[PDB]
Amino acid sequence: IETPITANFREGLNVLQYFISTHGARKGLADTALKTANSGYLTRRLVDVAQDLVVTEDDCGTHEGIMMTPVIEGGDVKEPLRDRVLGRVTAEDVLKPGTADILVPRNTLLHEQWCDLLEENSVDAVKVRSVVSCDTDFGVCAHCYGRDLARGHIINKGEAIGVIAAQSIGEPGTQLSSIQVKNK
Amino acid sequence: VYSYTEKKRIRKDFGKRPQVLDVPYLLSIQLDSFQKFIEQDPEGQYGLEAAFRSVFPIQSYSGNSELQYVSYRLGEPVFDVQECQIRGVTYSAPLRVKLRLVIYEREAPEGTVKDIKEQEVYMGEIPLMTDNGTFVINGTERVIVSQLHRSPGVFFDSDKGKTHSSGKVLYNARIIPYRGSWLDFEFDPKDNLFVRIDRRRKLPATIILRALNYTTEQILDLFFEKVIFEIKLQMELVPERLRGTASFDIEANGKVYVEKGRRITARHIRQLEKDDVKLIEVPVEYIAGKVVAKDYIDESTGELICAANMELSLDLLAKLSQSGHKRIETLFTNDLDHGPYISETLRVDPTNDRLSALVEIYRMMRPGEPPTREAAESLFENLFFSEDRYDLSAVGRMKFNRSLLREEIEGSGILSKDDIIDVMKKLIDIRNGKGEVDDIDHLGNRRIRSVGEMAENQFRVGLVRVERAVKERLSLGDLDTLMPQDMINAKPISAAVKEFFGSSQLSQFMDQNNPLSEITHKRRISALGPGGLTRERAGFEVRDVHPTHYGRVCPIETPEGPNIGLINSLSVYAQTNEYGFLETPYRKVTDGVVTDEIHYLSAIEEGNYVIAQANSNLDEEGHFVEDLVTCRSKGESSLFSRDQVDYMDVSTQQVVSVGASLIPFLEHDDANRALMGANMQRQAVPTLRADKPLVGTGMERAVAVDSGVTAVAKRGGVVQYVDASRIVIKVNEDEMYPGEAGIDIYNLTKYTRSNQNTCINQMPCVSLGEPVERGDVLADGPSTDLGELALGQNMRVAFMPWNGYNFEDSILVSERVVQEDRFTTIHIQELACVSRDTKLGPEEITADIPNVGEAALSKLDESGIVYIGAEVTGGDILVGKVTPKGETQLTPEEKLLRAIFGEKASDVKDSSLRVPNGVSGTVIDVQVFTRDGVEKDKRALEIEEMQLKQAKKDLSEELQILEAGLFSRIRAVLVAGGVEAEKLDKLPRDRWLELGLTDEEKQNQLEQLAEQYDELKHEFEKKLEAKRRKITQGDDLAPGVLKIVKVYLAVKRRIQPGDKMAGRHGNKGVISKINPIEDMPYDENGTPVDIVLNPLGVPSRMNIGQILETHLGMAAKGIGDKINAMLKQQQEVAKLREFIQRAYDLGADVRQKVDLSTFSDEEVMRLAENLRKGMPIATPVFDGAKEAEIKELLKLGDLPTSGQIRLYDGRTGEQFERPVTVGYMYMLKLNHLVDDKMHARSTGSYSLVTQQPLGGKAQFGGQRFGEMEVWALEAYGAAYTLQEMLTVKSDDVNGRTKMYKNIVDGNHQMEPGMPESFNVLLKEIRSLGINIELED
Amino acid sequence: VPLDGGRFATSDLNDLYRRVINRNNRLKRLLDLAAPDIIVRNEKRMLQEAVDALLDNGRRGRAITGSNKRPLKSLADMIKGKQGRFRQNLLGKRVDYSGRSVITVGPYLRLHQCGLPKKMALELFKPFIYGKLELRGLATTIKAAKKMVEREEAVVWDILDEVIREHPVLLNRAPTLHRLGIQAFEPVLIEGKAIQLHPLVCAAYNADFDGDQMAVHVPLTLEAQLEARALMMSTNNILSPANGEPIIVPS
Amino acid sequence: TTDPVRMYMR
Amino acid sequence: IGLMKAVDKFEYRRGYKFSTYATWWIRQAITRSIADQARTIRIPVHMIETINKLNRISRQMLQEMGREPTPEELAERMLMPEDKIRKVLKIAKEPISMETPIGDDEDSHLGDFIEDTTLELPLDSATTESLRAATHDVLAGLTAREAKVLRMR
Ligand SMILES: CCC[C@@H](C)[C@H]1CC[C@H]2[C@@H]3[C@H](O)C[C@@H]4C[C@H](O)CC[C@]4(C)[C@H]3C[C@H](O)[C@]12C
Ligand SMILES: CCC[C@@H](C)[C@H]1CC[C@H]2[C@@H]3[C@H](O)C[C@@H]4C[C@H](O)CC[C@]4(C)[C@H]3C[C@H](O)[C@]12C
Ligand SMILES: [Mg+2]
Ligand SMILES: [Zn+2]
Repeated sequence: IETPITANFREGLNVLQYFISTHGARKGLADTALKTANSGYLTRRLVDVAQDLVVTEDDCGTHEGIMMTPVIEGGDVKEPLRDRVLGRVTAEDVLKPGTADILVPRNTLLHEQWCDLLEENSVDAVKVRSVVSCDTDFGVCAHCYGRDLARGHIINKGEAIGVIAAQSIGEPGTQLSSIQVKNK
Repeated sequence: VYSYTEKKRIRKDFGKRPQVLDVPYLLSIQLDSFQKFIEQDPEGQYGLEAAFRSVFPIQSYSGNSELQYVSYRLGEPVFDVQECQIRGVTYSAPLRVKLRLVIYEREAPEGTVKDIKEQEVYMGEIPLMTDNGTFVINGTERVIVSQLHRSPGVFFDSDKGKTHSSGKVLYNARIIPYRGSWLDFEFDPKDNLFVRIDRRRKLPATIILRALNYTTEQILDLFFEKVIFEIKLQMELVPERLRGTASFDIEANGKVYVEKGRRITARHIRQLEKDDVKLIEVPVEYIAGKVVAKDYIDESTGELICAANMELSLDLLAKLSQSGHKRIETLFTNDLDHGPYISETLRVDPTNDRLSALVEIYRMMRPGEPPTREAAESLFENLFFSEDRYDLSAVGRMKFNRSLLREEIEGSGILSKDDIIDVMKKLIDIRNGKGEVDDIDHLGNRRIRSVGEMAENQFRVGLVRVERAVKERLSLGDLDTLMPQDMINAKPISAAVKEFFGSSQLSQFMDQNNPLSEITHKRRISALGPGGLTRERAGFEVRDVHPTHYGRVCPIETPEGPNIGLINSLSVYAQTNEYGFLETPYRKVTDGVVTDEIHYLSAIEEGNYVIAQANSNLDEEGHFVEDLVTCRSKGESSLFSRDQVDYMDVSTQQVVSVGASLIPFLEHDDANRALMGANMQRQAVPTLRADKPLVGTGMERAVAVDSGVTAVAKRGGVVQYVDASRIVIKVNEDEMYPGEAGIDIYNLTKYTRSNQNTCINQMPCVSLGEPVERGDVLADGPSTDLGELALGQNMRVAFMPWNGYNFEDSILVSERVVQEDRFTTIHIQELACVSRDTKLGPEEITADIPNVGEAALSKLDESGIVYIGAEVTGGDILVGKVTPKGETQLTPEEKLLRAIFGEKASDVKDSSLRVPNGVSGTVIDVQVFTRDGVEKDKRALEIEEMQLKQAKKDLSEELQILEAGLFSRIRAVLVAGGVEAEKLDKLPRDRWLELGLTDEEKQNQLEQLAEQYDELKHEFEKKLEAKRRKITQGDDLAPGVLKIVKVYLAVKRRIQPGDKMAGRHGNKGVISKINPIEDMPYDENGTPVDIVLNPLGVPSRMNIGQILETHLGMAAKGIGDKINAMLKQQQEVAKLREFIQRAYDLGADVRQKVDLSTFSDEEVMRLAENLRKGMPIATPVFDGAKEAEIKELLKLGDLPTSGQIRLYDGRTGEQFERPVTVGYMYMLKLNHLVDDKMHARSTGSYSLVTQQPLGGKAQFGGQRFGEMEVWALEAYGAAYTLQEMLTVKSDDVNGRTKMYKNIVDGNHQMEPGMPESFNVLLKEIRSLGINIELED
Repeated sequence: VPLDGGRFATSDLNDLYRRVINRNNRLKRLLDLAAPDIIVRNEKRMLQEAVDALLDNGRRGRAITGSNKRPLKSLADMIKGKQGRFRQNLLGKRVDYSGRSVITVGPYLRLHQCGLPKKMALELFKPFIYGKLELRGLATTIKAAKKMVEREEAVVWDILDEVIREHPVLLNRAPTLHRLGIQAFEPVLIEGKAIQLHPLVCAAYNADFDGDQMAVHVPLTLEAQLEARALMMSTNNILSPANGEPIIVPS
Repeated sequence: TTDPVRMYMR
Repeated sequence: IGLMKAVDKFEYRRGYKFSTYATWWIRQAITRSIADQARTIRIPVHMIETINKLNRISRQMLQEMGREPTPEELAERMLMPEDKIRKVLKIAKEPISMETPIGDDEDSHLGDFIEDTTLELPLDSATTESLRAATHDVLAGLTAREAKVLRMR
């Protein structure tokens, strides 16, 4: 509506702006109820697909992985390398930016000190072991997964990571020219 | 200008806008709706008259005999409302109608009358509505909420392009009757008209036309236009039809009229019409696409040259030319304006005649059966057009005619061929582009049906069954000596009516939390229910707030949850139109002056006016002040010149309901919080002593009085007698109705249970020898204080954190609040002990109970029933009953113990009524219901004796009043006929009989009066006998039960942590601590604070209305404090008068004006006494007090205009920095008490088939451990917790007793086993054909 | 089953079963009369309908209805759906040793403990109290212990304080969206009837103090107690499992 | 059709 | 089945149109079928006739006398000791289905509220075991011959 509500709540809304206020509030409450129901259904399906997955080994031994690098959407970078790579296990050696000598050997859990080293050497290319590329059959290995994120250490054999993944994805669900270089 | 009940406490008003319309009677919808039902209507169109005149007369098959309707009436209900509630029976009246069975003769042509028999037949009892809009059905009060349903008529709607990706829109037109079938037309993505009859398979639309005896030629003539050609090869042309793109430009007048290829333009048409062009020549091939209109045959051999609706080709042109045809008629069908939609429907139509169409309809409607001419014809003619099987009600006819743009507002209730044809034409127009579809959620398309209408519908439904039965009986026998009473049974009609009133979705237990909840329950509108949409199948379009709700439905008050927007409340001034549409009042504006005559406008009617807003400044003469006034036109709002407005709003409250008009400073609260505030305000519990709001809106008195809780005077008079239980008023001589004694009595309702187990109690608010006027309140119901609604208490509040004891929404409460019983409530509950008869022998209620060591039998009297007044606690025996049992088959060890100690067996159980654990009240009432063949032990006789005493007393008083009235009449109409001046009292009463005075016109009738006196005496002897027999009659208990004893317990609940409190601005919380009084913050005067609230709850919720209330509350209390001081130092009335008069005239030209110069010193001092706890103040909804006026009123006291003072810490005595906001806020105690919410269990009763714990506090059940909790325990590694919760704790039948024994043996180990639900699953899968087994 | 007042309550299956038998019997009867084949065929069709309605009702035509006007429940309907064996009774049972109440603040608590009402704890821990009473000689038999707890003697409260000492209880709020919606605490006996919840945990549960309620369960076995203490305690769950960030932030 | 009664009638 | 029963037992000699003879047997068969198959707790035919007669007389008395006949009045209008009338009125109507939607919340039904009364409370079983132990101990206190005499007794 082209004419806005110019009165705040310290003043009063007159009887004709309160009607529009009510339009909005009534829409909001119903959309909230919808959000809850839909998120519940998604979470149920997501735990059904992935319930049986468990850590059932300690090292598959594979070398393949996923190349983790900061994600940049056109302009600035909204997710640095630390947040993407923290806690994972390196698949290949991390060479120096000059390619001269290795920085972190291999299969080392990247905790805070290692990430500080990575930032100090200004490296933007780490390859890390992923679940989707795990050799272990009927389960996952503790090194491919990563670390716990709730106990701050490499995950324990036995943990049900599928239920945790489903719940982690599902519970936040209720809460939802020209170029210009800016540096020398 | 102030009523005697309003000169005790005048509430100061800050309203600035004038009042021209008084708030109507609030619950008038219910009363008027039901009054229209049971009411003798001469021109029967309302209620039972309509149903009778519509069903009767029942002409039997062959017309041998017939049954006629004469009249009806309602008898007197056997029990009044109170007796119905006590006894547990419905309050209803018997319906008795006069029927006249007429038997003809089967010999003469007609008009024979062999005989006529008139008889009166009873056909069901109809429940009666009390004088407050409720029904008493089985001892409880029911409310039947109105329903908002789609009006019958015709509605055109599209799917707005949401069924096919093509992007085009499909249009449809539905016809809804009041009862019948739904005839829906629709368009196909291929532009084919289709029709469905009851949401069934589609058919080409034209088929119905064929079923209506229409020929293809006639159909085309109805729908399409004509292009006529003559032969050479000349076409008649009208300039406008070639509106356009021409293959051949023109041949007119020879030379030229327009060039080929170029598109026809407006100037071309203008020149063509100017020249008056009629006929031209065009290429023969140009006529190779057009469609012929009618059939063309050859005269040589009578052969069909070309059929109607057949494509025209060159060869067919040649055949017609050689067949002597000159005139050729085709259909004009362009692409934009006139489309060829019926021609394609004819193409796809297989049927060719009426019979084929009827066969197709019959095959589609009821497949399987072979079609038949007779059956198909009957089915079609009976689908519509038939009175009994189809009705398009008067409202439906009105909307049908008004939608098809007809001037006739009345007509037949059945369809016709014209109606269907016109609806099809309208749909075709909508498709072409001339017209608009309807809005479904418009409040001009939705009407309201209330109790009377629904009840009439169900009564007619029953009457139809009775009609069928009567016809069937009259079919056979055909005997004489048959009265109109063996053919009618009350079971069907009474069954339908009882089903509606007792067990229906729209009839529900009344809300008796407080007066507001009752009022807002009665005036409620529900879209759900029979005949209305369900909840799951309702997307957020009917749930929205349409612009047509402005003044008819409340935008705020609506439940939040599954049905939000499906249940809403009637607005304050809205009333229902004659046809059932909501309408609202507007004050009419002439040329420039705002007149005083109000018109009620409807939703559709209101569209084409411009209505000025309520808060539009007016001159002293009625003229508008501003040149441009902000008013809302058809759909939107904007500025309009003062010279083009014709209506104005009648008030600023008319947009909100009664619930939301009680929230002060509603403009400053967010809409979400206002919604919550109204919803919670309906839930407050009445407290021990009522406390009027210090800050209100002026709607309190209307709500309190228009509800039935209070006792209001019927006629003026002087209070002759007052008491805790009755008020006797001595009417004025101006309202005497000379036949009357002249006094009226009001019997107050003392402590009684409500639907919610709360207390209902009326206490007088008048005093002996005090004047009253009609309309004044004589007694205060629950939650009213001197006639004003009072739902809570005004507490002294401070906004500050204070140590995390109000962390999220918790509330910190002083102990002086608890000491003073400010939020103490009374709850009354009834417990029943039923003694039945078993196959082993009847149960007996007795004081000799086995295995009771005589300690618990102290409260029980000699008959085994607790004493009245006894203070009981959990586990105490209320009624002592025992049940016989068998032999019990002792174990080999109990035998040894019995042999050692020689203890004997019982042979009777200990099934007795005992107080449920955790409840501690006093017994306030016991009542016993015995069967008609039982002994009536001593306690029942004692209860009967006291009842007889009370009844005799009451009847005696009523008889004496009647006798006094009759003797006063003897005196007044015998003031002549014998001089007796001093003898007025010399003779005894049985002799003011023969008084008199100087002969005059007031002589006449001693014989008549003496006869009437004896008649009264004998009548009241009969009345005494009737009430005695009604007291002493046995009850009709449910079969098998010998007797019942009901005990009423009155508990008094105090306030404690866990109880939920709230204000009016949607701000709620749970009490967290009861702080000692010396730990609360205090100010430099020493006064502590009652409650400490959190300031972090305001900013994020934007419900700052509460803050203003607090500020204003402080101001109000300040005034009271000042008065109190002047009233404690015994100041002379001059100073008190000066101050109170100064405080009643503040603000900027407010409307309210109170002149204390006209108050006698007694009046002023009584007012000052009522104002010493704070001066009440009114802040109407959208024109309230402004912040400047609050500051000014604070200054009138001695308070700081900031509203903030400096507070000290009770614990340390150090002052809090940065002063805090303290004031007075009105707090409510919601009906969510932690007493009713705490629950625990370790072991109890288990279900029957799947042996798991039952559910519910009442059943001592367990807590669901659902799927989500199982996932949570799987996310952890907790595999032993999960296993114990799945087997040993729930349904591992022999693994849970082992666990119990292990626990009591100090060994914490489980031997789980397998749950008993998996075994049920295996047996049920195996009881199908499958073979599921456990492999080893 | 017999209800109070000489009135029975029955399952729908009985009804359905009866149908079958009736029609079946009639068929066996009809074949003994050598009836015309039209009647026997009609009876066989009716028997097929009866058996089909028994096994799965409302799937081969119209659903048979009871004395009410709602369809009967068949063997197939007793297994499927949210109100069926699998969903409602094999995953989602109700539980003993459980209670619920309204939660308040209690800002004095430590992160690992909660406030539990005396009246609730005297009910959840009843067998443990019986064991203690009969083990310490205060009660001669289990019946005597039941009497003592019913009367609420003075020693009962001391035995209760001794039984609750180091015995976790699981608290749960109804929408368990993630695994931090169940947590184990050490009870602290309080007065009143409201549970007291440590403030720093409220974000994990998504709980405010304007009317919310919680359910409390007590683990019985030794393994369940050790799992509550080692896996589910609130002093072990201070990091979120969705991201490594703390979930014990002051609010 | 699906109704046994319909088939019997036929 | 009733038409088939008539046919075999019909005669043209009596010269009575067939429908007249058939209708009686057809109606008799249908009525006996209703008496047998209709109820889940089968009630004999004579008791069914008694109930139907009671209903007819109650209908007549409701239509004529006014409010409703009482068991005493019904017994008077009929001819029974008035204690038989009580039993006939007490004959239970059709059982309530255990799936009747009482719950009106979480789709709860009547069957969820009916407990199992044949179970033994765990405290009862614990007491039984405790009594067994106590009796064992007491008998062990006594000598052997008397112990076994009591045990076998
Ligand atoms: C009506 C809303 C659903 C539910 C509350 C209604 C629907 C039918 C009601 C039962 C029967 O009517 C009669 C039964 C026997 C006695 O008469 C009283 C008890 C009895 C079990 C009733 C309990 C309850 O009242 C029922 C289940
Ligand atoms: C929503 C809560 C309804 C509840 C107040 C009332 C309404 C009808 C009551 C049931 C019926 O009487 C039928 C049974 C009678 C037997 O004695 C065993 C209990 C039984 C299931 C009753 C339990 C409870 O009392 C019910 C559910
Ligand atoms: Mg909350
Ligand atoms: Zn791996």
